[PDB]
Amino acid sequence: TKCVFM
Amino acid sequence: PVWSEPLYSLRPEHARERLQDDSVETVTSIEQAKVEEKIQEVFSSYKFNHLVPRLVLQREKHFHYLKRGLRQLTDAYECLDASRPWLCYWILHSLELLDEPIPQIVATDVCQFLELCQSPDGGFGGGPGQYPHLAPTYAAVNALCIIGTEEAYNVINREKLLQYLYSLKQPDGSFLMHVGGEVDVRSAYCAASVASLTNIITPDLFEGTAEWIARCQNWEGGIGGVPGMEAHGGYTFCGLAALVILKKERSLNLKSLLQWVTSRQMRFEGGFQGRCNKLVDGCYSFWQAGLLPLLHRALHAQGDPALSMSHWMFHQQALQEYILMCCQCPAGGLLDKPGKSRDFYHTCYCLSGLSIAQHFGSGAMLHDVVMGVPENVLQPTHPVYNIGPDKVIQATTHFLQKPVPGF
Amino acid sequence: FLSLDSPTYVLYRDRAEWADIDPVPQNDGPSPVVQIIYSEKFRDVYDYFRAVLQRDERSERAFKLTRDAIELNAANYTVWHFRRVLLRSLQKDLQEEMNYIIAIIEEQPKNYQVWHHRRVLVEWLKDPSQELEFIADILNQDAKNYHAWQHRQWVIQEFRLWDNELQYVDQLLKEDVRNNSVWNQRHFVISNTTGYSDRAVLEREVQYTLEMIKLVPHNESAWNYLKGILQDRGLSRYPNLLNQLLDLQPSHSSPYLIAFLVDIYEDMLENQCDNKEDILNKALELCEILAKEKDTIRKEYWRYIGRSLQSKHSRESDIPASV
Ligand SMILES: CC(C)=CCC/C(C)=C/CC/C(C)=C/CONC(=O)CP(=O)(O)O
Ligand SMILES: [Zn+2]
Repeated sequence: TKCVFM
Repeated sequence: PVWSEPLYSLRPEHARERLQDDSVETVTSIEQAKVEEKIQEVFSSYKFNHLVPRLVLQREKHFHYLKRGLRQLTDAYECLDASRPWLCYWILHSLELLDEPIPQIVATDVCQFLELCQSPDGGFGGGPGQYPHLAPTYAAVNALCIIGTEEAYNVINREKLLQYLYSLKQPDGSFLMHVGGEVDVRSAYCAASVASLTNIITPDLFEGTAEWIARCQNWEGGIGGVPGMEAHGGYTFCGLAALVILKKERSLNLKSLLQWVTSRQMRFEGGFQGRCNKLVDGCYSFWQAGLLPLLHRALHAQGDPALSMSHWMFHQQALQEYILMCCQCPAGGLLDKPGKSRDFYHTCYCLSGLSIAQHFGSGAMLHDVVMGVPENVLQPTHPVYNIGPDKVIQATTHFLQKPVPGF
Repeated sequence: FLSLDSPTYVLYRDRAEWADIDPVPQNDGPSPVVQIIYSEKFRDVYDYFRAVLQRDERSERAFKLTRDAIELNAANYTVWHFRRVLLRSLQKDLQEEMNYIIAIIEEQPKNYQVWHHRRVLVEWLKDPSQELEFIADILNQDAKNYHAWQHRQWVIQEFRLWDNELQYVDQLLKEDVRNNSVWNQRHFVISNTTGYSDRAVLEREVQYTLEMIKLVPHNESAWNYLKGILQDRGLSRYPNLLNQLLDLQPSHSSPYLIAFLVDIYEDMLENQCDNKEDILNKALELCEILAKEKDTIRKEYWRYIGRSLQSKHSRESDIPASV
């Protein structure tokens, strides 16, 4: 999983 | 004493910090419980293995991971094909934190690459040929400032950059993220950051921006993406940092903000969650904990006399324990939590957070807390820009020689 | 036509109908940094996307190509922009496009571009008829999806669709009373409809929250909501609150209840209450219990609160240095 920031 | 455990997370009393679900199970409690069980295993590992705990920041491993990534990435990074300046920033900053020098071959190549990402109309895109966007623009500027050479600084086309910011500015004080794009608090921060560093802030550029940001603070005390939304650490950091740049922190209810952020630190895990009732995550070691240095400076500027002179208003020790014991990948790189795969974003933020937790600085007063081996100490980071304080000073000073575009 | 995942999918460089166009390789420079070793499929689609974007070819084939570019990297905002240019120039059916965006969001719901695109479509069509139900479906899979909740607030506000939201909030709170996104939505609905000044509404809300606190005393959301809706007017403005919280101390204690008591004391002290001193000491006593026993993770905060209260409410606080 990844953290979205844009 | 001999029976005394120096690590906060391993003390017997610590087990009392486990979740109490009141025998009412919901998706939230079940998820929280799963994380706590996994974290408990990590904590108890030394004990069940009959070894003395030694908290070591795997520098050599992190350096290898970063050094290579700065040059080439696997297709695992295809999802970040529109965020390459971020990859430059996360990597360069992690290296700076680890006190690794940036070879001039590297620095020049990063500069040329960022020039290619720069739009003819101002701002930087996610890669060559992509339309400009405030997030990649913020990252590009930060990366060039970390390099901090005359070449790096000269890459930024200031007149166009200013024109770009104006083209995104809204009547209500907010900014679009890019032409035809969305609006949220990240844009206010991205714009304030790049505009302050490059000295392009005109009298009216941020008209209404502070007020718009203040409307994002909600009943929780924190700040949401847009007015009405749930408070979140990512957006709260953006909101407060932007206000700090604009010297308008006072527009917020700082007391409710401070109460909200301090409550985001997980009693058991020691790290921070992004919003109430969600899970702990290593990147919030920066977004959330980074608010404390900002709050300290703001409250102190109001002459708050009760402010500590040696610590931030969070458990610095527990955060460091969480990061060092739970967020390091053996192969290099850092992560969200045990079970998650490493990535450059979490590598940048877990380290930025570790640095903040290790260094307290209120003007003349200075006090460090370095958990584990002393080699674990990182270089300090500026709580507003998340780049070295020296790079910030260096950049602003250089850009103050130039006049604000237009005059 | 040809899905990015069909077993018979073919690279664009091997497609006859694309023979006239020369792909445009990515310009990374002489010696690249953060260079991504893209797969064949990825690089092929993007080389062709670069070609059409550069020529500004506003065609049907270019349109179909953006769908593939998007599936390969839905975060590519440049592709989304070009797709919207094509939707207008080619006069494409926007409901067909709505069907497409709902499918994409279903598969990648934590992306900024997909939600912004859906919003533009709704704005263009001036039709919110499918929104609340669509969002409800996404929220049924992740009840805390931030973009989903944000889009939901936008739709509700812009189209004045307030009528059934509190009912929706009640339903989700029943499923997971610990869902902070739902408590935030609850506040959003109420503040934009009846407001909290209406004494009947405020009363109802507090009864409800205290009731939830009794069922799950450790759920921090209910505690934050209660403080959230009362703190602006002043916690001391509600004298019965204190007495009633104390009544939960036995079988419903939590560091949350203790913290609330300190907040009530803090405000009482701020509004010159009776027994100034008795109150201050009660507060400092709790701040210490919290910092040293019941909420040590926040020891630095609690020490600071204790120090602030001391700094401005001790009997000595208004006394000149000479006395
Ligand atoms: C300058 C920039 C670009 C700062 C970004 C700050 C962040 C990280 C903002 C968060 C944006 C966001 C999508 C929040 C909600 O979605 N995130 C999650 O669901 C993760 P969690 O469960 O931890 O909230
Ligand atoms: Zn994260």
